[PDB]
Amino acid sequence: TTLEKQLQASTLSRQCRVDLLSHAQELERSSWGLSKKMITLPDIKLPPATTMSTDNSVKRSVNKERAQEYTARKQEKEDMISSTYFKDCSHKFVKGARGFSDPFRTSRSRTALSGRDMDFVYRYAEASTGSVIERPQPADDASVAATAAYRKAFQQYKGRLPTTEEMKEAGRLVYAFDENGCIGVIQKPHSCYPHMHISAVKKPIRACPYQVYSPEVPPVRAARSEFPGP
Amino acid sequence: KSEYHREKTKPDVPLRNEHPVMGLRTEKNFVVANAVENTMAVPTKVIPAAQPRATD
Amino acid sequence: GDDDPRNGPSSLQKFEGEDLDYAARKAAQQRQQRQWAQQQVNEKLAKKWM
Amino acid sequence: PQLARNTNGALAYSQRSADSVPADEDALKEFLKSRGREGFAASAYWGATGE
Amino acid sequence: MREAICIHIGQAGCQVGNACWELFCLEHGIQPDGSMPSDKCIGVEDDAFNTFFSETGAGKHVPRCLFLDLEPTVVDEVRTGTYRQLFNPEQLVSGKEDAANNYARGHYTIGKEIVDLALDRIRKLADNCTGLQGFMVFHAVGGGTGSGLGALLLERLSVDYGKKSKLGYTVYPSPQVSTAVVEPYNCVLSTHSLLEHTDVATMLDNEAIYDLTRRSLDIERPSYTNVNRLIGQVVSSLTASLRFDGALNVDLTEFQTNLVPYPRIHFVLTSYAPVVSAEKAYHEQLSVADITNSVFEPAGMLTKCDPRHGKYMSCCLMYRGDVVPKDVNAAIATIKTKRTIQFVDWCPTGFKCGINYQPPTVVPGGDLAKVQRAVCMIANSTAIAEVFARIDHKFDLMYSKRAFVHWYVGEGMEEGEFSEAREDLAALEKDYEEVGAES
Amino acid sequence: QDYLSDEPITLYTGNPNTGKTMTVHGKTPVDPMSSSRFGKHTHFSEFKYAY
Amino acid sequence: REIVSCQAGQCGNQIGSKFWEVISDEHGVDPTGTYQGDSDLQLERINVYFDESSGGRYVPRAVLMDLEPGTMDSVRAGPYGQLFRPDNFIFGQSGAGNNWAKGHYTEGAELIDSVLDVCRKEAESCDCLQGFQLSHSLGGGTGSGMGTLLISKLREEYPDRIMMTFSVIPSPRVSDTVVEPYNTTLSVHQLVENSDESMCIDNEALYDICFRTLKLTTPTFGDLNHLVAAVMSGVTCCLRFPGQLNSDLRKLAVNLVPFPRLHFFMMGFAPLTSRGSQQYRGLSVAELTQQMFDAKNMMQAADPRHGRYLTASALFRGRMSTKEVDEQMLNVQNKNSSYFIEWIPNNIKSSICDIPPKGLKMSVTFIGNNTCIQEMFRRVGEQFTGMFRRKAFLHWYTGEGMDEMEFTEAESNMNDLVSEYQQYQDATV
Amino acid sequence: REIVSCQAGQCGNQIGSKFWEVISDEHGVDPTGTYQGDSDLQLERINVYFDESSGGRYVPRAVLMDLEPGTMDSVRAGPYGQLFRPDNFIFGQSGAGNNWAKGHYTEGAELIDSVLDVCRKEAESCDCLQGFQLSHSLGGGTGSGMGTLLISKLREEYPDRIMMTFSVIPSPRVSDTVVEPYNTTLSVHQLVENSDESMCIDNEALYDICFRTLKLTTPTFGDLNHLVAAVMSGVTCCLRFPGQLNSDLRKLAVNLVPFPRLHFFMMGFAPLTSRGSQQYRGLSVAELTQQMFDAKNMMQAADPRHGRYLTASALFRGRMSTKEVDEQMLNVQNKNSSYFIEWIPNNIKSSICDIPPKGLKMSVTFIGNNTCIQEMFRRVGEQFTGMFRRKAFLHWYTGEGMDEMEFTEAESNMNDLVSEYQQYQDATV
Amino acid sequence: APPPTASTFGIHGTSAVVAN
Ligand SMILES: Nc1nc2c(ncn2[C@@H]2O[C@H](COP(=O)(O)OP(=O)(O)OP(=O)(O)O)[C@@H](O)[C@H]2O)c(=O)[nH]1
Ligand SMILES: Nc1nc2c(ncn2[C@@H]2O[C@H](COP(=O)(O)OP(=O)(O)O)[C@@H](O)[C@H]2O)c(=O)[nH]1
Ligand SMILES: Nc1nc2c(ncn2[C@@H]2O[C@H](COP(=O)(O)OP(=O)(O)O)[C@@H](O)[C@H]2O)c(=O)[nH]1
Ligand SMILES: [Mg+2]
Repeated sequence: TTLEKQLQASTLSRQCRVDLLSHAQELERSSWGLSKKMITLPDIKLPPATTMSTDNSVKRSVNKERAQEYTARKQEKEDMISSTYFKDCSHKFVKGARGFSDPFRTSRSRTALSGRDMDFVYRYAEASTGSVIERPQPADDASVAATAAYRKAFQQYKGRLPTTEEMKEAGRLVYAFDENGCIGVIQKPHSCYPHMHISAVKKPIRACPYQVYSPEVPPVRAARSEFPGP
Repeated sequence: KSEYHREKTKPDVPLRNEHPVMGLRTEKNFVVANAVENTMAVPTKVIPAAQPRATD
Repeated sequence: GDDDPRNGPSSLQKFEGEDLDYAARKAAQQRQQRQWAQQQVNEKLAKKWM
Repeated sequence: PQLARNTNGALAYSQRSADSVPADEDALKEFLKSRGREGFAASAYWGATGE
Repeated sequence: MREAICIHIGQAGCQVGNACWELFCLEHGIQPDGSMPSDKCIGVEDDAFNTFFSETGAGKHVPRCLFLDLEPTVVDEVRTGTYRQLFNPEQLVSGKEDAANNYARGHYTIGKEIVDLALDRIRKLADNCTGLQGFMVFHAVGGGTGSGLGALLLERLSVDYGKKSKLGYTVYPSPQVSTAVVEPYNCVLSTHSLLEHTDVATMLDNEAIYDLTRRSLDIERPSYTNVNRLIGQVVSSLTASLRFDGALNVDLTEFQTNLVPYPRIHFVLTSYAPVVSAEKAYHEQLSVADITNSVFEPAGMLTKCDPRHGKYMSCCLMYRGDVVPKDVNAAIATIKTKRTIQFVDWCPTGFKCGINYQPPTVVPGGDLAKVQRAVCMIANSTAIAEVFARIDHKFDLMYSKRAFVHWYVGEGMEEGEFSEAREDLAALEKDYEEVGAES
Repeated sequence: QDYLSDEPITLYTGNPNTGKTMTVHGKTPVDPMSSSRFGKHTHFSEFKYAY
Repeated sequence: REIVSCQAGQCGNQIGSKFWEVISDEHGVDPTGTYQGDSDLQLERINVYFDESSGGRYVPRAVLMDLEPGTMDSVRAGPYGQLFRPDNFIFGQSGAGNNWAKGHYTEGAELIDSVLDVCRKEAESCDCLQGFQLSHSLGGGTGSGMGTLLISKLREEYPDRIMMTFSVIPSPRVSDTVVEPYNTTLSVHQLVENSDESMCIDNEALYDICFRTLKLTTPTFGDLNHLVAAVMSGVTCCLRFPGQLNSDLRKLAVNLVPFPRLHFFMMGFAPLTSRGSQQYRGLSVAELTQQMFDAKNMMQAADPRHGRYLTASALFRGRMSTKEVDEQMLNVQNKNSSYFIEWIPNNIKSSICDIPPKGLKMSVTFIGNNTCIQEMFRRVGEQFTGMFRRKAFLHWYTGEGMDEMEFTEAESNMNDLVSEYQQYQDATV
Repeated sequence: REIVSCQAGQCGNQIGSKFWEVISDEHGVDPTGTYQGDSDLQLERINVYFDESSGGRYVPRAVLMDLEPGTMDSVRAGPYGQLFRPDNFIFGQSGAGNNWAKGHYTEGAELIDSVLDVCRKEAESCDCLQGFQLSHSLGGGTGSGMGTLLISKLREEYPDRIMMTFSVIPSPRVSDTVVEPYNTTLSVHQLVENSDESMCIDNEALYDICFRTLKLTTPTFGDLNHLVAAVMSGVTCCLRFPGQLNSDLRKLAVNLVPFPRLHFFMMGFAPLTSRGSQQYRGLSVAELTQQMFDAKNMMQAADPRHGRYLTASALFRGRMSTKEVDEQMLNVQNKNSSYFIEWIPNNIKSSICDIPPKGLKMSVTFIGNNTCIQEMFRRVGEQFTGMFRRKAFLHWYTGEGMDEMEFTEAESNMNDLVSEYQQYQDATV
Repeated sequence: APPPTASTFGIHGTSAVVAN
């Protein structure tokens, strides 16, 4: 049965019936607004043999009203669709308990090759061309902040200003902010894929302040990849 | 007749003068670099973070 | 001794490679090859004679 | 006869005697087996007996 | 699995295969009728014969082989021979008219009309196969079918099987002994196929085999029977690592990596030791070091080439029997330390070693003396361009007057083909010597 | 003409007279009826013509 | 605290089989899986390496790897091969051909999914996994490529777990493969990035041990695997048994790794003596400390006397006096400060395990982070440069799609490691 | 509290026969209909699937359907054929000819009247039934056509009661016909709004279950059907046996259907152990849950990596504690929450039954509603578009009174279902 | 229209065991 007839025959109150009906219609409206795969149609310039037939097939031939009913029901369906139910809930937390993202994480991305790879390819170009190549001064906010932090740390450790060769290190480090708010680096970065923190208790991690990149699910090959047997 | 094949699919042997790039050793002071690495490294704790309360 | 009960693989003081029958195995190999080579030189003589 | 966790090694050390290597083969078999078993005593309560 | 498909082309390839299969039947216990003893429990059953023989419902162990000859003589005599019920009635293809030592006739006119079902039989063998390690081709580029038809089969196999490994054992014309007079033409014309559609090529000229047989094997009348027996021994030694157990098991694609440094560089030398008779078998000491030294003796190869006239690139040693790693390492060390043998500067190690627990077998009335330990050599070295130099000099003498070219022209081959093959072989020898050139 | 009958005795076959055999890696399960024991018996990893 | 082991390749699998034989002998477990131990110390911490089944069978915490199924079959045929779980045998149809590209990108990748499934399930079976162990050969293709691909995806899932790698680096005069320098160079940087501690093995010094220390007339690979199994079992003696001064893999790592890239250890064992010289040898702490520091006793082909000891560790096993086990370390430091690094005072850590291997009154395993590893890495670097200069065997590796740039990456990383060790060797106070 | 079952098509009839064999074995009913069980728990709720006759014989509540009488003869001549009521064998003279149109409009209609007569008689004969079960294959003619017609008529007649159908969706790699796209689409667009809940079956997954979990030699259709039978028994066990945490079909429907159109479930079983590795693994709640959530353990061939669990349900049978059967669900919900959705928290339903299947001390049946189940629908839709774009094999369906509009509507509904599954496949946090 | 494949007719008198 159709849903309308089903609730007409059921034993709900009128308000409950219209409530269930509205729930179904709003679900179907959301489904309509959702993206699909196009309903494929027969090709143009199709072979004639696909259409024209033989007397045997016309012997085994066993509808207009049925098609008209189909079209009328469809037409009223898109009329109703043409004529928000689902809402999001606030996940925000009060002041003093909020979580903040990492600007270094926002700057870093999978598509862009990392700083270590950047320095490696610069060294590769240097060796291949046989000439010293000048590393361009980076204009990114994360890059300049990391360079300033490296220079400050180098000054604090060794009482002299570092050379350009020594500042070439700032490129090959991943940087992040700590709780105190000062720029630092991660010695043992964690994978973007969900991982495990084994303290005295073993705990899941989706996103921790210890990862180079933003959390992403790992791509895994399908289990039913080959034929089951040899 | 069987078609003549004059193809040269297998690559030509590299010349002895032709060579790749070798070396590429990082010409930087490793002990100082590691010390600066330690100095600017941030602490990391696998301990579960302080999750906020449901009333927060 | 060579039949110590307490020197297993974990103690590592009784190895599998000392090969105490090394001389006996050499002697057996040598006698086997003498039999083979005498037979085959007889076969070669038979081939020439035939 | 599994050896207990709190096996007193001092008792075995008192039992062992110098110049007590048997000549006969099965006697050596058993003596060396006992020597192997002797090594499973714990140091934390090595001489502890509770007396 | 771990099975390779053997293909035999030409009187020479067919006789090579006959010797190889009469060796393999004794190696795995299959009787000439095609039956071997079998177990009752299904759990315990060896499949060391899987590499060469495929089981049948009637208990037969059919070899994974094809024989192909335009002349029906050899294949018909095999059909009338001892192994008639061993070899499949199919996969034993027979022609009606031979190539007559003509590469053009064996590649364009007569080879074309039989290669068509040759691929049918090869692909049937591959379909029966499940773990193909590679194709295992034996022929002689001296004649017509071995060179022209074998070539044609090689490029069809390459085009319909992609990058499947191919091991081609070719009986090159010897420096000074050869059956035919158009044999240099056939060899030079086949060089293209052996270069482009052969992943590893092994040289098996009869000159070195005859000299080795007379010197060490000590036979007055060496024959094709003896030389094919030696070829069977070397083939069995090469394949024994995947056939049976061993400390260091090596597969076809496994040692291809260590043997072939460059795709154009794959024509390799071969040698076997101890290839001795019963006379010296119980008078000279056959240790691992001694057999390795005999292998690396430049008079012991199945190919008459002088390694001192070049420099080694990669040596693959198949040790079998009494061999132990602690002795093969010492043999490698002494080979390295003796300076009569040199390697290219860019290959410091230069050695691949595969140890197998199966001592080599013999045959009834075997010219080889049974030994408990042996070792085979597959060596890629720059001196192999020297036999190419010999054959192209023969080709140049033949082609200066454009003699014996009318047969090839009339069998549908352009004259420029001789030129093309000439600069191809010249490029090959140049590539060899440039590989051997110091940096 | 007992060549193919008897088998060469190696480090790996053991000594038939003495009965002591080297226990090495790389040995497949043995069927004592084939041409030779050193035969790639691959039943465990390759359950042949099944599955 | 559990450690799960994975053995990859022909070398790695046979080493792991011998190691599991050693551990089963330690814990009194016969090949059928039952427990016939003579003491309850073998049963208290049997869960470290073995998982009990419904019937009481103790299945080793082992995962087996290869591309050639013959290694799996031989391991199963081994005397203790019936111990391992049948589904833990993961194998392919075609071997790696000593090709790191096939072992790491094409054949290994298409096979490593089930390997990770088995490793994940067995890791979660543990109550609190102490660490992962790997045994492989850098010279080989499936041992190096697949093992590195293992540790790469195990480090990401378990960042804090101890990666306990045993890599068998090939030796020049012991070599039996020509692409060994390529595989070793491509695997060294992966080991650097994804191993808490990599403890190298070399067949050169293994044969040196067998021929001079043990005076074996014909040592096969079994003796070498036994020598490796010695240290593989001795590094976890404090894990499996009590002691006066306990330790674990993480304590060893923190005491032996001064900087993250310096985690390559050269090892040794004691006591080890020949059959004829064993009745003349009086076992003592002094003899153990004499043999543990001997250059000939080292199973690495890198001379200890050339470099300087960053850190050293003495995993002593057995009932011994603590002030002398500490004194044999302080005395050797005092009289051989030239063999140790000045700016690291007290270079030697000592730990005591209550239970020695049965039949031994006491034994010891030495773990050394000597600065002489750069020499055995530089030898491989020289071989790699020689082969790579003339494009030798690059077509085999580039067939799978791996890159000349990645070859250069591996070379640069290995040179960086070598120069790291050299700079920390010649750095002064 | 009872379920009356129907088998449609050859596949459905064979699966139902195996299921009835399993149920009779569990309840101690031999083929002649008597009872030889050794427990009162087998008789206390034997009325769920069996009706007692005058002589005490327990006739199964089963209705058999196929246009081909050959399978009717086969099932009645089988070992448990005498169990079924003779009048419930409902069959035609000419087969459905692998035609959804023939089985749904021309030949199915002329027999569906008597089919509904039999089902109505059984439903009113028994007291107060939980619902209807059906078993069929969507790639067939009468299993899909007559099965969907039966589902539609039963929704017309008894909407009060639950509806559960086991549909064997074909796979291209198992495809033994050519009209899988047409039949599967014409059946699924019916089951979307007709069947109350429809869990999926794929022979592709059934084959490699017999390999990655069973490693058996000769897998046949009868071998496959036992998996479906065991999962059915685990699904409906709690209605027949007591448990600490009880459940029934309506409870599963409520806990696994968040939206009415999302009722297609992915299903699995555990334990699945091989004969060789039977004693090696130690079965426990951890292993059961790991096998439940293992991708290769599913008996439907859609990859769960590419989707996220809308809901999950674990139906445990046997003797186990409650805190470690809930703690392992918590464990997975934490370890691999990427399988799960955040807007529906705590996605796992759990039930405990005290009676395990024969031969198990612990067992469990897993039913998951995942966003990955649309993979089979996408592949079948791609095949459908390929076939329908060129009007291939459409004359057979159009000559049986069906029009192109039915195929168009089926494609539209399939696309809508795929899209509404793909809504939540994104791994949002 | 190509010639028949694997034909045994028309090969008589020619050096072919099969025809195309
Ligand atoms: N090693 C070895 N060489 C052979 C053998 N038989 C022939 N040869 C050599 O290999 C060359 C091949 O020539 P053929 O024997 O005519 O082979 P073919 O060209 O295929 O035969 P045709 O097609 O009739 O010309 C000959 O010139 C011989 O010198 C053999 O049995 N063993
Ligand atoms: N110590 C030891 N070394 C071995 C063993 N097996 C092989 N090797 C070494 O490993 C190297 C070759 O490794 P390979 O077998 O190719 O590794 P795989 O490709 O991963 O299986 C050789 O140089 C041997 O010295 C063994 O059982 N023990
Ligand atoms: N699991 C299982 N699948 C089956 C069985 N019989 C047939 N099938 C599958 O069902 C498909 C054919 O369906 P079919 O029996 O013709 O459906 P019907 O026409 O309605 O009876 C095939 O692709 C088979 O894979 C069986 O006994 N068990
Ligand atoms: Mg001929």
